[PDB]
Amino acid sequence: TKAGSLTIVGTGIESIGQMTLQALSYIEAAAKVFYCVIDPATEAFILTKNKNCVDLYQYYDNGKSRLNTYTQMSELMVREVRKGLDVVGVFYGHPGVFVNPSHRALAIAKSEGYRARMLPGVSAEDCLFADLCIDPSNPGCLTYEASDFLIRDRPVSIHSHLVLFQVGCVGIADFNFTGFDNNKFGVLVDRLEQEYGAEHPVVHYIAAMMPHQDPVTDKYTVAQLREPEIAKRVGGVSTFYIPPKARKASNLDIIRRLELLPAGQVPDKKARIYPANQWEPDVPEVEPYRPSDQAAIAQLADHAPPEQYQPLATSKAMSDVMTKLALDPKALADYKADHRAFAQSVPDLTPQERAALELGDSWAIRCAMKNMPSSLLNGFPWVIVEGVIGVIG
Amino acid sequence: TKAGSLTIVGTGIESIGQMTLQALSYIEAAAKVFYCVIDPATEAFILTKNKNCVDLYQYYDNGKSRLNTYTQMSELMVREVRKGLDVVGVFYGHPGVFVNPSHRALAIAKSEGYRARMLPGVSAEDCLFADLCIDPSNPGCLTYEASDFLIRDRPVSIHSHLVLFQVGCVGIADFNFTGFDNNKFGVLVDRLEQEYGAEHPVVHYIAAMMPHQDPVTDKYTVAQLREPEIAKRVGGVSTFYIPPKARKASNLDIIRRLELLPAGQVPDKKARIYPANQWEPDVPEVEPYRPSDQAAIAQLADHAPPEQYQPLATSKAMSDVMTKLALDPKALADYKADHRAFAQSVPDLTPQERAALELGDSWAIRCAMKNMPSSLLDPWVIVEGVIGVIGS
Ligand SMILES: Nc1ncnc2c1ncn2[C@@H]1O[C@H](CSCC[C@H](N)C(=O)O)[C@@H](O)[C@H]1O
Ligand SMILES: Nc1ncnc2c1ncn2[C@@H]1O[C@H](CSCC[C@H](N)C(=O)O)[C@@H](O)[C@H]1O
Repeated sequence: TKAGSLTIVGTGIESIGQMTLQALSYIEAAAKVFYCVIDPATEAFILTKNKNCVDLYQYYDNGKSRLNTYTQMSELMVREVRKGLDVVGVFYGHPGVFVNPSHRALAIAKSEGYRARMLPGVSAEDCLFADLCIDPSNPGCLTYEASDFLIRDRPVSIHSHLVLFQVGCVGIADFNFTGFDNNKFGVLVDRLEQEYGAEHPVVHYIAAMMPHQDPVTDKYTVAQLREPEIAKRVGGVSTFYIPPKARKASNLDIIRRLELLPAGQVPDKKARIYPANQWEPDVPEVEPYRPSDQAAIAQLADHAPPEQYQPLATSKAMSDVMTKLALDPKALADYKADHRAFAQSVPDLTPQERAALELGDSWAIRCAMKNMPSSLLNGFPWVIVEGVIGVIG
Repeated sequence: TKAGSLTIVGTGIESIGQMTLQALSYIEAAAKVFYCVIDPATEAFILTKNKNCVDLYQYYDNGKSRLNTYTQMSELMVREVRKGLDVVGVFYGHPGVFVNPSHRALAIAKSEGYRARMLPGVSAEDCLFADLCIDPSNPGCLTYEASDFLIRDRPVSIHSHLVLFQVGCVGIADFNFTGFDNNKFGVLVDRLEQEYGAEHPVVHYIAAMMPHQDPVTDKYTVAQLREPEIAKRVGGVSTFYIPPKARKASNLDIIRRLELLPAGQVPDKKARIYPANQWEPDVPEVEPYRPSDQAAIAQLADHAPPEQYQPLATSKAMSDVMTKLALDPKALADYKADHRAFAQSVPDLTPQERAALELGDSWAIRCAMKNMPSSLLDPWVIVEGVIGVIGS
């Protein structure tokens, strides 16, 4: 009902390319854009997309409490919302991951009755999984802010992934344009030594911020983080990844209750699905082509789509409108305001395509765009299986 | 050196719009595209961008081990890599987050000496943070596969976020086109009851997969997950978010070693930065405009950029080439092959812009594109988070 909206979007980490299509489309549609980005190529890119941009980075200052900066950044965005403008806030990475002012501005906007939405983006942790070739699923992931990790004595699991953000500003509440003397870094290393031992690997991770750069994926021992030459390499964009030290055994009660029953058949806790985490100390070599793998590959020769497989069967007109709804926020708002009026003005839709848009139901749109076989009559693509379940079945 | 490459990219969760610009650019540049997506609008979008696409979803079947499907998906991609083609694999969300065949195909390609890269994408957990309006930083985040959670008895922290994926197929190794009777769901609820109590909230989260849909953000008690009508709502795209039950106290030793020293000034462990996590039980209302907030806002009237602030000062030619390097993988490969030849063929660059590209160094490119004031010269600095005890 109320005039004025706040949409907060991300740029991702790597310059320009890690922005989502929808983030770009909201930046272009905005009446005003407020941005806080790392790299000048992303900044320049944003300014080519909207004529009314404000750099939020100017509200940092030497010795200025970051909390005061964040209150100011939030208020600049919400002031424009209250004047009835469609406002877009733009932050580095995912705009909600280790970001104070986005959450603050969205909560204020929401509480005063304005439309308020955060669109997800690619985080430094998303980059970490991709560059270190690890899956948070295998074997679970603990993610902490490094100072919070220490002050609140957050628990570590030696059996799961550990990721630490803001390791380059331990205990630091303020800002400095030339970066920080991270003098309390030794307090973090002491905790890592207690939890994992002095010989356990820590990966210094820096995602490439420009398209031509390589990531930093430097493995050090906990002990090596005490060498002054190495400690000095940790900066404001540094993240730590600590791999598991050991593998956790199966709970026989759960094995029974999940009927993975022939107990002898459950893989040894040391048995891995290819590939193994290469960062783990004493990483055993895992066979990519076991007899089960070779037999599955042998079946490819005679493979045909199962009877229940639903081939795409759509039209340019339907693909075009579904693309427009994703990439044109004004078209989306019009559609959400009046499904029927919008659907009836789309040129070249089949009667089924028109009907499907009029309803808006997932099922109607899926039947309109996929041939549903008689054999078949939500989505079900699971692309991971836990090893003990997989190897048994 | 070797002909043939594997790039694995994501589509994000919400149809089309949550694909990154670089994922799209690799899908367009590929010799062959293998995709596994949820929604037909994303599938149709991909097929308009490349003429040589294969749907990997056809390798699932009723009663067929998902592990066998994943071996087949991986091998289809690596076979094309081995024949010297630039292959792009496309998976929904982040292609490395709860995805077996991406990691497998990349490891095989890498081990046989081919170029192999995963590009990050927007995960269901990225969507969860955005839609539930929570920050994994406040107060830390534990992320598990629901079956792994149970079988390996993974630890919970009652003080931090808990996220559980694949809650709709507990203990299930196979596939069914019509979905599953999630009959072992009650085993997960038993564990959540032990760890948090029967009254503690669990958020049933489903990200909107189409641009017009609303997310499902339904809060239930652990006990309510036992009602058959509610348990039945949990499906293949369901994720659980379990909020913290309590707030963790500060370690006085670390307070001393980090010189947050005037101990009386450290906020009560109950004190929160606005806003509070709305999903927490007994969430105390937090004042958005404290006297400190009002004083910071009062300072906006007389605000000027600090002297050390670096205004953007670039050219169309330089912004164009930096955009081309991000959005044109063939232009990027050419640049990476020969900085100098590439830099010297870019039209309309200033001598500084040309020199900066020739070197490739971050600093050279930053000076070329930003006015660095004398005050600054006498590292990338962008910290958008501060925890409560430090900040106050
Ligand atoms: N290029 C990079 N490589 C690795 N970690 C990075 C990074 N840039 C930022 N980070 C991490 O993020 C912290 C800043 S908090 C801002 C995070 C951003 N919203 C995101 O989605 O990731 C840094 O201290 C570091 O831990
Ligand atoms: N629309 C959606 N909303 C919430 N969770 C979802 C989802 N789609 C998938 N998921 C989660 O992802 C699991 C499949 S595993 C694949 C995850 C995907 N690679 C990603 O990046 O998120 C599901 O069981 C569920 O836990």
